[PDB]
Amino acid sequence: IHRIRITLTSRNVKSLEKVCADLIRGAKEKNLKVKGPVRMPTKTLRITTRKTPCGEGSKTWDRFQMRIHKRLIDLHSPSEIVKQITSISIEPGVEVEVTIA
Amino acid sequence: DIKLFGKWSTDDVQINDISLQDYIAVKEKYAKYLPHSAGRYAAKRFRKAQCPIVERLTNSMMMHGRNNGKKLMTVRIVKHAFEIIHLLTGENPLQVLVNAIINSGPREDSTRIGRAGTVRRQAVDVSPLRRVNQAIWLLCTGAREAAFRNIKTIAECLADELINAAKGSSNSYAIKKKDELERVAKSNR
Amino acid sequence: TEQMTLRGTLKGHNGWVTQIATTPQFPDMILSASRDKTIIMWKLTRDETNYGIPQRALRGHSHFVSDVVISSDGQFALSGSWDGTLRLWDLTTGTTTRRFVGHTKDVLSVAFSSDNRQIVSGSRDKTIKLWNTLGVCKYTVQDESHSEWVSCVRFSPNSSNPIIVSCGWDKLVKVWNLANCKLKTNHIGHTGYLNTVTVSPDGSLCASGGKDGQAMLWDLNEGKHLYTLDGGDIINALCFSPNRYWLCAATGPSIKIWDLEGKIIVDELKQEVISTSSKAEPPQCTSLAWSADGQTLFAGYTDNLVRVWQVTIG
Amino acid sequence: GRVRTKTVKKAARVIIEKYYTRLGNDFHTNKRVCEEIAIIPSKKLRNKIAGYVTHLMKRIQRGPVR
Amino acid sequence: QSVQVFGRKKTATAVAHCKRGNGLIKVNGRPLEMIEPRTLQYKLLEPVLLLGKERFAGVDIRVRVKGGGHVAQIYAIRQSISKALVAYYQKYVDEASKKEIKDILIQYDRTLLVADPRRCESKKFGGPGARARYQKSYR
Amino acid sequence: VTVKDVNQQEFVRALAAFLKKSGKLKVPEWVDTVKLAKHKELAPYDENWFYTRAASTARHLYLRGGAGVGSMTKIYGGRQRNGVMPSHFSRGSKSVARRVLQALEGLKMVEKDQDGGRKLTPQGQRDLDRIAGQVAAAN
Amino acid sequence: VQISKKRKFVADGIFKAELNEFLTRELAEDGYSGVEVRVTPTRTEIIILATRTQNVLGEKGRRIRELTAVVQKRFGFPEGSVELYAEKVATRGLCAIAQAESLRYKLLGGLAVRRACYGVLRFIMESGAKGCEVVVSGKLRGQRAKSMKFVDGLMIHSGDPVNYYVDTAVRHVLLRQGVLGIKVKIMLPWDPTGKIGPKKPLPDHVSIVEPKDEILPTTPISEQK
RNA sequence: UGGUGGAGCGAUUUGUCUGGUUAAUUCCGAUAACGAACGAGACUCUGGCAUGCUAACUAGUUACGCGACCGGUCGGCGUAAC
Repeated sequence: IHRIRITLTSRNVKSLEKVCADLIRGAKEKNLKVKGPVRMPTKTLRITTRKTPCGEGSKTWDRFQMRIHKRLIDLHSPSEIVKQITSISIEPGVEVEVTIA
Repeated sequence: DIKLFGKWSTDDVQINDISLQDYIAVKEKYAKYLPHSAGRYAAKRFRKAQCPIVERLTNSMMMHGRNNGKKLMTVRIVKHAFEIIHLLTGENPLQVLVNAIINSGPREDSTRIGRAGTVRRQAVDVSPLRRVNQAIWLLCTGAREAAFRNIKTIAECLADELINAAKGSSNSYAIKKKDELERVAKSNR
Repeated sequence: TEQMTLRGTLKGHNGWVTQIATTPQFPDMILSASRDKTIIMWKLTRDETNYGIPQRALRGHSHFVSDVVISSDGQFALSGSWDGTLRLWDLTTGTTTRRFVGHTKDVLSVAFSSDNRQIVSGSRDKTIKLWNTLGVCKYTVQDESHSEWVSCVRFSPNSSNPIIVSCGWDKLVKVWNLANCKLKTNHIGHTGYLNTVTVSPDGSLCASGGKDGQAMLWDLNEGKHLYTLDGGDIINALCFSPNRYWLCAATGPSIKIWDLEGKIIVDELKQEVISTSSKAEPPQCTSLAWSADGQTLFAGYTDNLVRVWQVTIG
Repeated sequence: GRVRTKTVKKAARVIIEKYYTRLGNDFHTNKRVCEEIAIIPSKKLRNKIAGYVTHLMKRIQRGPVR
Repeated sequence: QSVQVFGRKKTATAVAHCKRGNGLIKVNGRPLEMIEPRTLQYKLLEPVLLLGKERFAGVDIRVRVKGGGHVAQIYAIRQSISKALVAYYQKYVDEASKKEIKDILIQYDRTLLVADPRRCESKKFGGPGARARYQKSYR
Repeated sequence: VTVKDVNQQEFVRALAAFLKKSGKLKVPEWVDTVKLAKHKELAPYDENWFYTRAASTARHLYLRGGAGVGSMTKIYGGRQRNGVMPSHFSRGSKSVARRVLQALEGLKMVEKDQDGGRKLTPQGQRDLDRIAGQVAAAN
Repeated sequence: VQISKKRKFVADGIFKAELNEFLTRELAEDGYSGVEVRVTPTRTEIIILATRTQNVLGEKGRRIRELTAVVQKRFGFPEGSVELYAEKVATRGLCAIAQAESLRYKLLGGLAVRRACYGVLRFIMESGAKGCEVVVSGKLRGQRAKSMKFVDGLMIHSGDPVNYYVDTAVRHVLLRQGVLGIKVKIMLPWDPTGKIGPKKPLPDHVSIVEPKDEILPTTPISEQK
């Protein structure tokens, strides 16, 4: 029951905000002590490569960005309740990692 | 009251010609403690007219490749120069600066109308802003150039240049170039 | 005999003066809201050089603060803003005491109960919100509340059955009961969206005005039409004189002061002597407030100026 | 320079001749009613329409717009 | 009893904490006169000379500076001090006194209250800087 | 009066003079010969540089705690000029920083931290704050 | 030991990409439209969207549990952690890839380029697309490379909307003379609140609700409740 | 750049324009054309503002306690309002 934390990590913002909000309101209605979403610095993966395969042109470059948005929600609740509240909330395009102490 | 480097007053300074009276800023409402303002005075047209003339001097001082963004050093060059000026002549340096810019500004320039290779120029009038621009540019190039490879420093070279320029001495680079530009306008007409 | 004269013009706010609020307790203190997201408290020095001086400015209401009102004691203040939240201010120090966070869209009007224990607030939500003192939402009415926006909501100050009045942009002036929240009257006279509804100082007459520019008088005791007062342009504000027994509305560039036994033109307030900005449209009068003693009128204009109109008796 | 495109013009016009009685002279009221009136794609587009609606509502009193 | 505001230039940020006291002036625990770029010492003395020490009498301000470069920090701290004073003379004094301060500060230099918004522009491929391009050789 | 209240240039010269006068600072055998970094072209001009470096090191360790040999090597770094190759940031000498910290440990002015770094001792804080006292007194 | 979030999200990207490339080269003949992968620590499910599922399953669901044994043997996750599901495509007309594959396998049937491409246009416009663009390039006739573009309805080229309003497919057809390039571009319908097409409208579109005819009252009357 | 209409046996042309106006075939207004479609614009990402909102021992401040050194300095440590 002690200090389970839940790390929600995704590339989409909307889906991550929706699922995390659902976990929070799902926990709040049960009268459980919850520490709110801790938004960490957004990880931006940059790749800059030549457009051309051959290498004859005006030396143009692509700029490929990949965004990683990470949220932490913390609970002071029993593991039995934590298991089912973590079980019910599934979404394609979010990764959830639960840790205790 | 407000005094330049907290030791030079801006009330005892006096403008000669009415033409430049609204194109040399140094006066009651433009009185600043340091040249260094970091304003947006080159944002649009006729905004640099409201730039303090001391700031225009120290900005046009950091010109050549090695000193492009080395303002903090031009401010102390101008500070030392102003002290040298006061020691040599006796009176307010800001008056000497204004006198130098008043004298140094070319009144009639020559414009290119024709083809390239051949020289054919029409003599035309110079705007009060362009007079101030060329005056500052000529003073700095004279200072710079004069002290490039010899022992006297930039500070006392700038002082010497402004002493000569203010009292219209033939030795000043700025006076020689003005004289030549007006003589070329006189040659065309 | 009794004509209005411009005594001075307080200049503080930097935007449209949306609402002015006064109290009988403090006669040297008025509280005016504006479109610079600021509510300024005035010290009425009544000097020759200027009538008032900016004293304290409440800040933090993000978007335009539309309505402002203060309690019976000169200690609290309530406001409703376009950010969609109400703020209850501590007037002494000038800090927010409580935040009501319920509405969705822009809050247009708020009202303070006579006993100072109940709050009613109208928005663009198509709903009225009943808040209590501590600040939790009590009752959100959605039983055909309004088809369009709710422009003005007010209380009826009397010892009789306490009732609230609510006009909207659906042409309806609707009357609710607190603790019951059912309709007694839905009045249908106007032809145009409504801006203001004001109750009498006694608490017997209701005055509704808007785009139509024809102020219509009802009676709360029966629920029937009495008069149709024919105004000029759009009515921005109605207010009853607490002593003189007059009705003062707001035409766009002028303020009309009228008698209720004569039904005649008593006065016309227009301040335009210079013709420098005569090519442009005149500056609109938005807010109307009365002084403590009911001898003076406070007019809020869209040119960022609050004017005082002193009744010069002979 | 900045010229209002056929999109904001067309939209603004049909808004006037549908909800003339709803609109007035103030930009912010027209901006707020334009949200409720039309399903509009973005804030900028709504601001530009609200602005040109304001501009038309000025000159409608001056004379009859074609 | 106290207020806390930030002055910002480029990526420099200087947060001034203003409380009541004996006219104390400290930035990162150091006096103004002991700040490293002494050439621009007057730029820090701008707000205190313009208003006069008498206004600072009943005010202790503690400034902390982070990010940016030397001169940017100087513009952040000198902005922060003035914004802190006007914020304090807004909250715990009449608005008239705040106006009497504001008008003087704005009339001298608008930079003291309003932040310079421009930032270091993004660099593009095909050149060394944001505008400049590499040398283009014909034959 | 505190180290932060005085000028940080004069303070080092005063503390260096104190460290010389004490006459119990273990100077290495190679002070006359060795440079002070990878990127310096000549040996330092002043004969008593070890005392000024020791003084500087103590002052740095006063201003923030938990400073190792690597940090001290990062403090006294500068611009390596590589002839025709462009100039890059080069770090200081590790030995000089280590011998200075060893020599100051010798005075019981600095001691090792449980966390891993080196902090100034209350004896050190006394000496440094005293030196600041008379440096302030000399104006 | 576990890998970083950055490397993990990349790894999932390559997994998706390689799986797609494998599935395309396997189920091209059965009009493989797309794939959807949902991952659960209990067991990860792979969902294949193809034109004719009856075929991709195989004789009594034989081929599906060849494909299952492949991905299990290859990627190295444990057996009983994957079930390859084959769901039917909602509308095969508004899938660029499906139409591109159909055009490729009817061209391999030895049909004229004009009739084949027009057949695909007619079907895509019949299915209910906003507009279609079919391009075929290479040795169409003779020894010189040529290109034939065929367009119908509305087709947008610039801005963000292109990303989520038009879907494209690029396919290589092997002929005896050489190789032909098929480019199929389909603009979808508004489809509010649906799976067919995008939810948000185009950002240059302004929809205005019709006013209700309000009867203006002349005589004042007050209805009592 | 089509559709239908107009002008030429025809290739073709008009629409797609005299004149103002815009960064813009961008608009206004003329009008044998009228209705449209792509590009432009809209759009998406990024900079600049919020002492308003939701939050935070993997971010900090303010206050208090204890300590080190002379009411002051601390990126010396531990709790509470945010």
